Amino acid sequence: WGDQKKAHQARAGVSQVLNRLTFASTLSHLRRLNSPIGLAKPRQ
Amino acid sequence: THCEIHPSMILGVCASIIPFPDHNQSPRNTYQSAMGKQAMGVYITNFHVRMDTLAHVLYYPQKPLVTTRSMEYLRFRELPAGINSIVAIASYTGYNQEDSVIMNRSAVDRGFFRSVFYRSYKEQESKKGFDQEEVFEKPTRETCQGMRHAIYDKLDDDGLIAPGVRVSGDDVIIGKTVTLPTKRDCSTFLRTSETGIVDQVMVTLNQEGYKFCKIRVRSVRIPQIGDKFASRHGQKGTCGIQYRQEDMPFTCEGITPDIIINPHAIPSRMTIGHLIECLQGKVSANKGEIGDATPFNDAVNVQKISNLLSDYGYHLRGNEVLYNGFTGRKITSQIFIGPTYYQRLKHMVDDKIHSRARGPIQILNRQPMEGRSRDGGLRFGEMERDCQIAHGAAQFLRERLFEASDPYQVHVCNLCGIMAIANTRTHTYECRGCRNKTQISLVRMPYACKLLFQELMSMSIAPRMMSV
Amino acid sequence: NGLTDRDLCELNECPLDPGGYFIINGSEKVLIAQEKMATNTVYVFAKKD
Amino acid sequence: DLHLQTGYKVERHMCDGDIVIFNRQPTLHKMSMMGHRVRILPWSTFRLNLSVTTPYNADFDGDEMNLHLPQSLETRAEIQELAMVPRMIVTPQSNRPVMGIVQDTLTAVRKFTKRDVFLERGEVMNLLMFLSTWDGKVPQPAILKPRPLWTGKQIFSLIIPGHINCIRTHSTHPDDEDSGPYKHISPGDTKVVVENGELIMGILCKKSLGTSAGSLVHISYLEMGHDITRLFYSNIQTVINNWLLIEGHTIGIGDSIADSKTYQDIQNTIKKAKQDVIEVIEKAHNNELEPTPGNTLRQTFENQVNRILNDARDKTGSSAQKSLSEYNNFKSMVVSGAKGSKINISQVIAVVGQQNVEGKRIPFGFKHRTLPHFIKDDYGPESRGFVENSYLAGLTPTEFFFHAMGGREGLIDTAVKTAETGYIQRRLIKSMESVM
Amino acid sequence: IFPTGDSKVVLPCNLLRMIWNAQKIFHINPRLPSDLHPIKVVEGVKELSKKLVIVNGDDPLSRQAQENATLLFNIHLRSTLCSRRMAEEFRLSGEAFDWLLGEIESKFNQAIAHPGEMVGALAAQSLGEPATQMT
Amino acid sequence: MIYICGECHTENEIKSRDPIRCRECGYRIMYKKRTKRLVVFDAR
Amino acid sequence: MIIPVRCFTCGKIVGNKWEAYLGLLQAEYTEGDALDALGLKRYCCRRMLLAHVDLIEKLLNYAPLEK
Amino acid sequence: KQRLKGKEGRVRGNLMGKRVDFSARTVITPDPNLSIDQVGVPRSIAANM
Amino acid sequence: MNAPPAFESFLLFEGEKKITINKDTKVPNACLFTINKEDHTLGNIIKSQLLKDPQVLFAGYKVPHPLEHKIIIRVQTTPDYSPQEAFTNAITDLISELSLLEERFRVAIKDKQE
Amino acid sequence: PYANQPTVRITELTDENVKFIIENTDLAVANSIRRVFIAEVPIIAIDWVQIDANSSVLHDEFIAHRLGLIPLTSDDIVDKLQYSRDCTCEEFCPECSVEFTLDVRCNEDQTRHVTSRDLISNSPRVIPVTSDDILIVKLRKGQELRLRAYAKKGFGKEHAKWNPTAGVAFEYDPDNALRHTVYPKPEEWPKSEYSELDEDESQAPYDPNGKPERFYYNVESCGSLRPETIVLSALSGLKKKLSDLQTQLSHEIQSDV
Amino acid sequence: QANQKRITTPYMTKYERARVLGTRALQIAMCAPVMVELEGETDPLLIAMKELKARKIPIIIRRYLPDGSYEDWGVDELIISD
RNA sequence: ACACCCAGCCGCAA
Ligand SMILES: [Zn+2]
Ligand SMILES: [Zn+2]
Ligand SMILES: [Zn+2]
Ligand SMILES: [Zn+2]
Repeated sequence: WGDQKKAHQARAGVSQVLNRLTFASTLSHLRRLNSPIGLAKPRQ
Repeated sequence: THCEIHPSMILGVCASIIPFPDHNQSPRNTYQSAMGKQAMGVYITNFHVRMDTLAHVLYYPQKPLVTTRSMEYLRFRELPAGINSIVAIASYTGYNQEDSVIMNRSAVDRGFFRSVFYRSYKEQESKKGFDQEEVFEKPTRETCQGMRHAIYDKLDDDGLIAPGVRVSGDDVIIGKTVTLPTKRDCSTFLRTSETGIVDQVMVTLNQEGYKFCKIRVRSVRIPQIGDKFASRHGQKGTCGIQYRQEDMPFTCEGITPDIIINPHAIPSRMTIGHLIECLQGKVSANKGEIGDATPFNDAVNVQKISNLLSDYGYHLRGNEVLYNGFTGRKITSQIFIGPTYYQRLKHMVDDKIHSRARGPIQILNRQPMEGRSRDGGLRFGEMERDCQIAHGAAQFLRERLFEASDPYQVHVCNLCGIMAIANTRTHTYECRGCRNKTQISLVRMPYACKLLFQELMSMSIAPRMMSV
Repeated sequence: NGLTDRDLCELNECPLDPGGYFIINGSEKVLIAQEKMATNTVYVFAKKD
Repeated sequence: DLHLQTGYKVERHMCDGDIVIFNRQPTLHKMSMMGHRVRILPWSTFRLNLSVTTPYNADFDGDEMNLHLPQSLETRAEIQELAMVPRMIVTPQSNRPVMGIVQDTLTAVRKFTKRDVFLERGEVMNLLMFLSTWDGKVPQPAILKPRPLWTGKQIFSLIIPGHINCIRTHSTHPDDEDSGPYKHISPGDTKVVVENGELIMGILCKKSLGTSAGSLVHISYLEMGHDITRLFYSNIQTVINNWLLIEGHTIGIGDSIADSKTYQDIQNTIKKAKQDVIEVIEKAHNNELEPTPGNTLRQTFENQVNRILNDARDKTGSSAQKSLSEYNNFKSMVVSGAKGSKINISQVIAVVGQQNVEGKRIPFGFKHRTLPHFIKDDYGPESRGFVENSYLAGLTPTEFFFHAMGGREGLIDTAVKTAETGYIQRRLIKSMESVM
Repeated sequence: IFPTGDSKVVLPCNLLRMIWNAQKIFHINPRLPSDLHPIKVVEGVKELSKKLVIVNGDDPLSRQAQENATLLFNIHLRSTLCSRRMAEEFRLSGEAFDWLLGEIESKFNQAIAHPGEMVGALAAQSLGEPATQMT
Repeated sequence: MIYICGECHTENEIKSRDPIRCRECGYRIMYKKRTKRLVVFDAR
Repeated sequence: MIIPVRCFTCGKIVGNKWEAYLGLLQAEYTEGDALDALGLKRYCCRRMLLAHVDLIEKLLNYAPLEK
Repeated sequence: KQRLKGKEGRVRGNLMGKRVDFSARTVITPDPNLSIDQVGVPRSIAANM
Repeated sequence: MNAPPAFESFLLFEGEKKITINKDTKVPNACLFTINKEDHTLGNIIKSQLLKDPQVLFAGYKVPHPLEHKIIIRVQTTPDYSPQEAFTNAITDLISELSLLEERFRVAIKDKQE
Repeated sequence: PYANQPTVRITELTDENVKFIIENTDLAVANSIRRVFIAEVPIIAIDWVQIDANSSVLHDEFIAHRLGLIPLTSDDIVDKLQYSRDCTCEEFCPECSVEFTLDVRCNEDQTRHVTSRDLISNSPRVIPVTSDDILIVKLRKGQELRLRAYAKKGFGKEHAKWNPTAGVAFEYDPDNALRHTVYPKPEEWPKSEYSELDEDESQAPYDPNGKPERFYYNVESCGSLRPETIVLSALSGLKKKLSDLQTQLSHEIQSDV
Repeated sequence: QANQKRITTPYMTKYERARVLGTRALQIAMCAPVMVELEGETDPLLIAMKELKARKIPIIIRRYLPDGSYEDWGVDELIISD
């Protein structure tokens, strides 16, 4: 996510390949959140 | 100031399809919500029009008898992911242990959890050179160099496979040959352990205007005894053995179970909701209506379900007398019987099997390559070699890292420790830097260590072989 | 947008498909929402070390 | 060109009887990779023995495991003399056999070993077929007239090889039996004694056949040898499974339902606990709760509430355990020691119990309230994470969400601490790799 | 050496089990008096303990080291194999005692540490396997 | 060599390696017909 | 997808009852009476007819790829 | 320095722990009727190895 | 891909016999039948019919493995009566058993049909 | 020492269900007769199918499986046709198998239901059960299905499509008398269909000298075989298997001596 | 060293047992003479184990003391742990 | 006598 030459500072993990194993899996992958974390406090 | 619209909207898309999740344990709900995405079945209705890699579809999807009010709003009824299965919770033979299951080979022969595995490949005429071009054509035995021993007669004159034919492992499936700067066979090959059937193939033009094609190979997967299965409650299991109908137990009315799950899957990973599912499934299949199993309902508990089942002519706790399939004698305990929803998981026994014997070898490491797709070999890690250090088997641990992985012979001087050149035919062993032609010693030592010490010598470091 | 069940089935597109995914080079891509700290809001924090 | 002169090497296929070695990541200890013998079976999976699943810390739910085939007369012999699972029943970790009967055969030995079980001639008749070390002589039955009946203890005496002497105690051993009379009679049939290779009394359990120090299999290894112990394990796993094929084991709803009097007692105990915690929080509201010395006032209030709710959960678990029948399979699975615990029985039947996050109770994410449904400034049982209901009765959504938090932290801790334990592993073993 | 009354302690070969084996192999009767003279037990223990070698030598330094290493098994052996305990509760016979001495010698010689065994990696793997069970 | 088109379904042979088209619709997606050669399928 | 011909557990004929099941459902009958009228005394075939969803009407809304 | 580095590198990820020929990996399945030392092997693995 | 074809559960290829006789050495007057390519269907019959015989001490059956379609039957009799002829009698009365049952079922069908 | 004297009584002989009672018989004999019902009764079923043209959305494997599990009547000629493996005929012949021809084409707006009635055989004595009909595949306009199918002879051990029963029910000792099952709460269990107790009593009293007998069968055919000839075929197959065992044992004991 | 002044545990441990049983069996595999009479078995492991029981193994074991001085032991004076 | 280059990323298995 960002410029091509600046991939070091570009955040990764955006725009994953859509899962199509299950209709439930598809509806799960459409409605998904993610955290920018690479300590267990934010995981709780 | 506000009221909840309904208490069961807490769950997400995956967690909604679990009925009675309050009766389960939260780690098991988490596991099944993670595994609900792996449950195959029909996924998108135009699956034959579409084609993409790693697509699964199942013969007979069934909406669950035990259902909640929210999977109907996720359109799970239209596109289910499993079959309601008559399940005996029993320790029948011993093949159910460690959460495993016994399935009915008679049912499996009737289409129970049988599925179709669609796979697709694609190739392009990516023209790079002026005359270095690849053209879809049938390769001739002598005009091109990249030969294997596969059957090349299955293709037509266009250079593509005919639909509907049978292809086995290591077969040519698209024939493309690139011309030399006469030609070189740069054709793609079907990957090992497939034995599939081609179904539908198309030709078209890509974004950059040249020819481009896709195929689609389908293979039915009769469930072997390795396939991964789970319920809607976190009931991870693999198929232990497939008995026939005459070998498994049977009720007084003739009901034989489809899947037998071990009774010790219940007490440790507390999945009482699976038992409630089974009871409500029995009463729903006996009654006719579809069971209401919303997560939070004070009008539905175990007592009313038990009374409804007892009204219909069964044991009020869901048990049922079974007879031994082999002996014919009555089982002393009374097995808990009833339909419930299981799912078939993506993880196949045929896709996970792998064997290696001195096959393809990595260009850099001179070692086995990285996994089954490349026909590589298994890793033997640090903690593995430490296991032999604990055992004290030094020569097994030597054979596992030197003789079988990458044996190699080097020539090194005896005055210095620097690796020396050696001509094999003319036998002129001579070490540069010492003018030594009489003391070079053969050393058997791995190629990984040779490349290691050559990377050190690229860093102006001198690892010297003091063999004396 | 706006097509009914019959027009979607005639067009070889699934009516049951919710959509919401891009198509880049024939591969279906979906944007997963990424959380970030809320803007224009004053916070207080206490670093331990 | 297929003539075979002496000195050649022929790479045959892997026939039966060959020696290979299995591995499962992570290899924590030296039990986790070790040798086996090759037996050729149909289908496309590795098929390994059931009690061997305790050394390789595994489960048959999707575990895939590695294979290594030696190719040397040096290597096959040294694996046959070092890495064989018959020779290495016991581990030097804690001088107890991690080779142990587990999951199904143990809880079937428990039901086959009791006094009340009696086999007709047609039952002992088939159970004697599945042996391998049987001498070929049918033992004299314990009952002759009117009809010949064999008890299971003579069968397990036929299982026990040589002359093993062992005295263990069953899990539900009454502590008052040793001091008083009937010390060697044991009306509950506890006090397992094995005399001259003959099982005399007692019901076997985890404390006798499982992975315990001084167990029956441990003495069998330390006296008879290593091959005889392997035959002992194989004979147990054959005959006990094929007796279970007749008698049958299960679990269901009827193993979770308690009596109506039991339910009334559990509800009365829960109501009394809630009234007591309301009383102590009312004492804390009007400032009469004297602080514990060395403790914060909030700390001693939380300690008193936790003590009261833990006493309540202990009492309701004791009542649920006393309400269990003899035919209840939930009780049998935990007295056998095969799987589960009595706390799991209490959580299934009576009360799930107090639920905690990082030691303390459910925190205050909102403005000093756990959930918007509960009133502000509440330190009561329901509002802070206690689950008055059970798994069988169903959970209200608030306590369901608190249990979701408990399961979530139970996933997070075991998902993040493997980084630490794997680094401690590598650090400890790289420094110690050369000590001999 | 031992405070706090921790009587549980690990020793190579379980003495009471071999005494019970010697009882139930030779079919001795605890009711009847036995034929086993006390000094047969005394010099049997004394002549046995000179053949349990750990630090093998003749000079007093190695003798002291062997006594130090063998001391716990010797101090348990003399307590279990006492004359009064044998005469009262064990009631073994002469050939039973001889078989007991020979077979405890065999068990102790089997239980000695094998040279060439890597103790460090085994120790790290043993001490580090409970690292995955404080969860 | 025979081919079948996208929608109007005319069996338009090519045999010339020209760009794909038809005289009825001209939709540039082509499929090939199942061949006259014989294949057997087990019912197991 | 499509109704199976046989029940998975026993093997009673199922494929000749889907049209009859829809016909009895259209004539104001409940699921239990419709299943009883089809002679499905055992619940293994009752769950086969009850819990099966048909997808062929969804699949026959598409234009065929040949003619 | 990155080539000589640790995990997924030369000395830890290529040499001291390495890949080997003559090995197999497969999902595992219960079997009571085999002995402790015995183990089941599929025919394809025994044929290829 | 390692699925065995279904016909080897009861077919016999070229190389093995239907019946093999092994004489047990642990106890006198014993036999080890190794009936190949049947299942518990035959073995339960053999065990029950041989337990019906009074002068047979030991006669039981087991399967070594559910994959290998093989049963083994171990018969021990009194020291005046061979286990092989005991097996022969236990089959030749079984033939009369099944034929009598077939005839009675036939006459029951004939009587029920008017 | 010898065989006993079984008796049979028939309570219901309708067109698709047969209930009979077998008395004075050991448990293993009745269990084996039950096993032979669903595993080793010969029947004619489709095993060899050849697809000529299949434009249906149901692909080749769906149609092959559905056609494989269509029952076929074999009331009289199941004994006449030999097994294909034992036929001296190569591949297939009309004496060793039955040939099926299926040809159907939809050219109408409404959905064409391709059922089992459209299957056409050569021998009139082999036909799917239509004399409701079994659905196979539904076709839209312009979609064809042309195939040829061959029907072999086999029993239930090979595949479940050769299982002739619908479902067999096997009951012995209806009200509990031998304590073969131990009921923890005997009052909570419903009485069996063949029970002989009143409402007050829960179980029969203990019988120490008893032996399992008076077996109740509720065998049910799938419409392929008649539900009364399936028992005769099962008994004949068991008798022929034990006669083969007689021949093999006699050959072995003359070979050893 | 000489016959006297020879100290090491005389119990031939499992590691050199495995090493000898491997090396000598590979010597059968490379067609060496067999020191014991054999009765109808062909596996080199079985005959090597049988002659290890017979204690007629024609190799000696050179044991490395940690000081540096070697120490030679044969097979026939070492006694089997089994 | 086999043919497929590698980095990166992501999902996922126990
Ligand atoms: Zn040099
Ligand atoms: Zn067109
Ligand atoms: Zn059914
Ligand atoms: Zn023929």
